[PDB]
Amino acid sequence: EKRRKFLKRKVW
Amino acid sequence: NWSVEDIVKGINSNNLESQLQATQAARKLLSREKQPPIDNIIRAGLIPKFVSFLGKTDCSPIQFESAWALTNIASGTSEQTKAVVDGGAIPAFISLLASPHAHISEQAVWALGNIAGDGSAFRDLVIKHGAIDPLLALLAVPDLSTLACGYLRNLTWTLSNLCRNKNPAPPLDAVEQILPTLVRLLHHNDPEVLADSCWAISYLTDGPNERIEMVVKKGVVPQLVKLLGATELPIVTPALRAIGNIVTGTDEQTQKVIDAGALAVFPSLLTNPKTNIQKEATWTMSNITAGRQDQIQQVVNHGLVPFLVGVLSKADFKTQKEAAWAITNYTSGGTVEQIVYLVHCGIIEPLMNLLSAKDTKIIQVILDAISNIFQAAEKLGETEKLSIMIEECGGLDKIEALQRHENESVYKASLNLIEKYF
Repeated sequence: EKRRKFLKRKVW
Repeated sequence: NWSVEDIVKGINSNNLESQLQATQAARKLLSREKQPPIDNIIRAGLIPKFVSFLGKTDCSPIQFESAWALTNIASGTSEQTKAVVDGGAIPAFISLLASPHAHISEQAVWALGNIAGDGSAFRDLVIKHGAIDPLLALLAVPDLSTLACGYLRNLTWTLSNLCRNKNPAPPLDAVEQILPTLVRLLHHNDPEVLADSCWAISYLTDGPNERIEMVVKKGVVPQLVKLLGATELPIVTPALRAIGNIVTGTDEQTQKVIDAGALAVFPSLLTNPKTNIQKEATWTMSNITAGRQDQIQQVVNHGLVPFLVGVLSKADFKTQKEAAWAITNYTSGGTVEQIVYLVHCGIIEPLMNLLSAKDTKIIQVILDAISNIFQAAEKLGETEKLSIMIEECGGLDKIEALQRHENESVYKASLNLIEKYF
């Protein structure tokens, strides 16, 4: 993820 | 609302105050809600100037403004984050982590979080520059509740990004260094901190069983189950992801999950109105039914087989695929008594109705499950009755149609079923 500042089966 | 030209004019002046005002204008431009002109700022060659400003200990405001601007630039595409990294921003931000101004250190934390969140390469580069030690030093307090809420949230999110991504997974020594603080944060009260800690744990448990073991050794599974029983979806989602990842491992790790009481939460999860929650919970159940026979028995005791029958009868098609997988694992590893119980709960009709789907994989899974149930009946001598059941719900016609399928395995298995039992 990035944020701007404002203001058995291992896989399914 | 300055223009990029005016910003450049001010930043290129030999006046620290004019530079500060131009940098603040750039920050405000990059902080607007609609289409920040990141590419225009980069083309103007402003990143090196911001990076140089990061080191102006004599002027903390310009440090803060340039850190904010660079944070917002690094929040965009991989090319823009790369532009930030190429300016030498990583070591400058790491040096700012120890700033006496809390807002500046927090901004550096945010920027490093964006950089690491770009991908595994930049994550490992941030780690090589020595960020983990100062980051964790920021959290070395007797009570996390004394820290500012936003500061703690940003620290947790950045740490989670350092635990994120694979190919390759984070360095083992870095994971070992971070995990204790992650446990601490996982016992915090703030919902956002809890969500981000659960996401970090989900990242760390996504991989080979050795990583799952590193996590499970810390004793976090009971807390993960407690959070699984939370009301906030942003907490349940990562908690459920982590639990599923863990149960993809060895029988001992799955048993650690079961002993913490996770199954008691699955009546709600398997009926959750959020389709993704239902799918993830059914996938977790499918991996649990692939375990030992006592673990299948524990699934039975918690009354979860009727919930699997329900999910198989009505749910999103992907959830139904996960449920078919769970049934096939159950019937492959389960005893004859457990398979008979499964039949008594009403699995035949939904499993046969699902054979009309335009998906080959679920068809093969369902045929394997049917073969397993038929083997159990053979062991009991009730094959005739089971064939009667499959015929009454219209399933014999479905297998007869599967005879003429475009897949070798499907046609072959349908033929074997109809000739060996029907």
